[PDB]
Amino acid sequence: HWGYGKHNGPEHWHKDFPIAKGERQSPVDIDTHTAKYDPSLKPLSVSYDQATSLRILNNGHAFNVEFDDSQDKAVLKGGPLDGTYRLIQFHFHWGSLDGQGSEHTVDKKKYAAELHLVHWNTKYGDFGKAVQQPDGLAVLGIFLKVGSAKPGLQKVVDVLDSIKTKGKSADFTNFDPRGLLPESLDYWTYPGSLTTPPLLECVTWIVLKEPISVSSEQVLKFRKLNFNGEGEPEELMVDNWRPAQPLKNRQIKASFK
Ligand SMILES: [Zn+2]
Repeated sequence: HWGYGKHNGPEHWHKDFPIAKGERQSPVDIDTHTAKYDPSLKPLSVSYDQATSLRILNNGHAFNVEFDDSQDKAVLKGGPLDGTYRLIQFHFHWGSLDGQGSEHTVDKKKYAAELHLVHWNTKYGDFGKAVQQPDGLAVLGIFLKVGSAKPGLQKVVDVLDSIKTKGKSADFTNFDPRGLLPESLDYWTYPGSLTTPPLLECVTWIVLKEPISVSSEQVLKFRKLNFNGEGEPEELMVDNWRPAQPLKNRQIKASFK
């Protein structure tokens, strides 16, 4: 089965998933001097005030915070999107050291971690159908740098002990994802794919320019999770990031000059 190890890592995924070497794969390096400022791009519209979080799950490849997506409660609208996208889950990718961990890079610079808030397009009625369409998903990417602590992330960090191994889940109600956003909503946008198996090319990527700060202690807690199940040899959940993929015939547009 696929993973991030020496024998089942990113460079092996193409054997089981032939879309790994596709025309619009993610992540990519964001060349800030080559990105095209587009004045037709509208501001992002994030409406998370009615968000309803339910559970936190260790799925073996990261931890996911899941949300009730049965109604328009937490939606992403605006920017380069047409229609309403509902929040279904968020997760992180992080490193073994502070100098790596993000999937995206900015002028080849790696950040300590990257947060992905995953949304699906409501005209296709369920997440399962949205992943089979080219405009099916909208993912909000936010870079994490080590420096001051993020008060709004501690609730997530404190529960990691309860979901140490693959398959473990815990009740996680009343979590507000508005505590993880940066001050500015300026962003880069490009058409891409999921950064993990089945690597479907159904994502409009929205990467924020401003990163958020987390403490060494906070990111250290992420590094104590396990890829393995309970009663199995301990393999620390670290370096769960896919390296940059070629841009090919794609243009990165920026919302700011
Ligand atoms: Zn991700």
